[PDB]
Amino acid sequence: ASRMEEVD
Amino acid sequence: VQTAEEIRDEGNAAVKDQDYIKADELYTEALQLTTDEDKALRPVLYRNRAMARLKRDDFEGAQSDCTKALEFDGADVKALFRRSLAREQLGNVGPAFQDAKEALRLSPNDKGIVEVLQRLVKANNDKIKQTTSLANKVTDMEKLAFRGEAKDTEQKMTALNNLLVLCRESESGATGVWNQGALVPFVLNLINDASENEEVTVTAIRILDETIKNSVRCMKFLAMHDPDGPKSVRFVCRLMCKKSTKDFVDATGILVQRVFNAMAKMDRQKEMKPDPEVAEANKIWIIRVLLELQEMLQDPKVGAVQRETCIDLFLKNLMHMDGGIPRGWSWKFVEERGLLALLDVASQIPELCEYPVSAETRQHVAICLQRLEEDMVFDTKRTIFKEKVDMFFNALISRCTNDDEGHKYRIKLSCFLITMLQGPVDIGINLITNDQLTPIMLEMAASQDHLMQGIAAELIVATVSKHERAINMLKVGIPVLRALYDSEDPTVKVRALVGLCKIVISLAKTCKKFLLETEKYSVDIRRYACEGLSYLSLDADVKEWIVDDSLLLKALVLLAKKAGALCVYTLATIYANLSNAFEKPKFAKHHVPETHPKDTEEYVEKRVRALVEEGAVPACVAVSKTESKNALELIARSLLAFAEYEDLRGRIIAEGGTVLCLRLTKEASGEGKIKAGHAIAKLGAKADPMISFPGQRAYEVVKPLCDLLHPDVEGKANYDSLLTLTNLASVSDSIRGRILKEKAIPKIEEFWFMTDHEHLRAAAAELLLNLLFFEKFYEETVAPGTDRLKLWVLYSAEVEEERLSRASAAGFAILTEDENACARIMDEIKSWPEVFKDIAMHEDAETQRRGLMGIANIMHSSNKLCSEIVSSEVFRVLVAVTKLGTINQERAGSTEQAK
Repeated sequence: ASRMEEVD
Repeated sequence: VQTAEEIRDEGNAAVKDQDYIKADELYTEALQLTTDEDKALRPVLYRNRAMARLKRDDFEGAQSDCTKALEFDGADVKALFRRSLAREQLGNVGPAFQDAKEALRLSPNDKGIVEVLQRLVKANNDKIKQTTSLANKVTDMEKLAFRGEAKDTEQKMTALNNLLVLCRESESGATGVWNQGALVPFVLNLINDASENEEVTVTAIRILDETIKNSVRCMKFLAMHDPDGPKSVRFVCRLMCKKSTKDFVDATGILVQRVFNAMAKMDRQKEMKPDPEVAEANKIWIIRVLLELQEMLQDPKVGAVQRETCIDLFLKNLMHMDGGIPRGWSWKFVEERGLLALLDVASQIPELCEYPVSAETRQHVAICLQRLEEDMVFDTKRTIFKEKVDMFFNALISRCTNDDEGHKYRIKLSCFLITMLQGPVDIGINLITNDQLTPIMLEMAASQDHLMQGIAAELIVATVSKHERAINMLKVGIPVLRALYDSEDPTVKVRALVGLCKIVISLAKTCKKFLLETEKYSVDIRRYACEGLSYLSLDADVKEWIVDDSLLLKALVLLAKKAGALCVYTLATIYANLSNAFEKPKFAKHHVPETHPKDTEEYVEKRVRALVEEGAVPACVAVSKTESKNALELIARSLLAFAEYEDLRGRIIAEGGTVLCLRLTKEASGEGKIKAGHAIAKLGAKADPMISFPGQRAYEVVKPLCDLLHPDVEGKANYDSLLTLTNLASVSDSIRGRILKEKAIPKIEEFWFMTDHEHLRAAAAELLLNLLFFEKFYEETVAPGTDRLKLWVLYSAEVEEERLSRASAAGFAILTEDENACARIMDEIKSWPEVFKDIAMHEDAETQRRGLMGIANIMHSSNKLCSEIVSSEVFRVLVAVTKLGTINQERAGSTEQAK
């Protein structure tokens, strides 16, 4: 559960 | 080494630091390291880079990376999400939705995907019925513009103009005007018509222009003019020849610019380094453009303007260390025929040339050659570079016989040096310290070939340098000059005065007689007349002398208003020095040299005031068209130091000030950009934002004075940037819109948390009042839960000064119009009564009026607050007798709220 606007 | 891995994280952090520019680069840089042996490590990178790009509005890039990710794992929900958000922006809502859709059913719950689909829905809904509306706006204009279904010039011009307007207007406005490539022909038709006005063509070109910023549209434009790729590239590059007018050639060179941009995913005006991946791919096209542009460097059929443009074309796209093409190109340029041909152009003046050239053609070859050498970086290369120029310096020299024919080869070998000395000077210097050049020098110096005579003085004058090591060919050279000076041929006296000038007042006495004699002597003569006068201006006495004579300023203006870029490095330096625009790193003595009352105190104004009364600015604009660097930096310092006398800015504004400095920002180099800004920030403040930054001028005037506050660790013109930014956010919301998005306020806020800066806070005050003077940032300062409100109330109160009140107070009333507001205060503002009471009858007029009107509407909406009459009710009464003031209105206002 990681809302978008965040990179991996 | 730097592992493929860790470099990536180095990027993800860059994202988190909010500097997406580095992330983009870092990720691509990261990608480089890994290839097709790390498989998986790639897709993740593309999936990432895309967020970055997406954040720097590189939609076409974001899109590319996403699909590049899915190529691997079609499930990559992160890919499909961004690729949609990309397409969504590209006005391509269609498969945009079906991506943000199929994305959702892969992660059913995600406030994110959802917030998009909602938007993409009201999208496909208005889709069709909306496109066909533009299709008609298009056609109707297309009808009056190209298809000649219009009568009278103006009418046709506005169609074209609107077409251009709608063209950049949005992402669709472009695609619309492009009309599937039907725009190209229509434009080529205007280029091809001998009789159509330049302004028409120019405009029509600028329309076709924007439509090809799109990598795909552009690349289809480059290859669409012949079934044979190479030939098709020729056609495009050659368009600039179709006509000779300045504006035409220019507006067309850009089309070629676009081609480079699109060919290697890069834009210098966006700090978008190229993406090696793309560039590598379609190299076959880079090659051909380079080659075709190279070949016309010497093509005699190719004019002078195009010639100079074709040079700048390399100076902006080949130099990998200057936002140009990726590393590896410039090297193959010198390792083949690129440099040699670029070199052949160095040794070419009008008087003796094998293919059209103009006075200006020199600069364009200098800088380009300078930067070409700078773009060599490695050792093995700086070698093949000098090693080549060397070979060229031989072949040339060893043909400088002593006959009318061989004399030419001396004029070549000569200019080939004056050039190489204003450019990669170091490679130049190391060429003349071969006293095999001093004889030829002397020879021609003594000859009776007026040309050879003159361009010899110019060869040592252009050797004056600074230090020694070459003071050799100056040992004899300098004296040589002294003799050549007597000459009765103007062109040889003047060309000689310089150098003998750049090394007492008698020299200055002369440079004047040349310049004032406007009609008589010629242009290229007075060019050096200026250049000389230039070096002289560094001395105070000369400084004051000059500005003292009107005519010299009146004519020195007429000189730029006719020569342009030929008199820049020089004319700037005259105005730079004449206005003291350079800087210095701020028993015993020397408080005397600081004298020269003409270089000190109020003398600067005696000159600055005078220069301005005699053009000064209109001249700066006239010679500011140079892909220089420092030259701009001088017009900068020169304009910065021009606007600092109040009633002065009230004119320089009207002499194209704003427009120029604006350019200076993007264009100018290093500290140049910086200076430009301050100049603007200082031009606008005690002046109306309307009568200065009209027609969307106001938008670009922001990024600058927002990047200049960043360095807020103290100093600068932060206060000047604010009084304008404030006076800027006043009228229009698109303004405040940008000011916000700029990530600027998290900083301007700090011009509020200050103590002894009574001024640098009265600014942030009056600003933040007009900054929230309408949505977006109005509801951002009320709900969230940021202590903000506290001061807007505390400031109308903390009055011992003033303004900080009337401001944060006028922002007390107009802010209270919100209910949820009175909610965060009355329950968190422990001690509000004292504060309220302070502002209650506070003695600062307007503050007890804006203060009361601020409190009078806190109890006028919400009873749990109106009930709080503790000592408040007092004032309201008192203020109702004979104060004569109007504070009785905001006072008798607290009243009605009791029924």
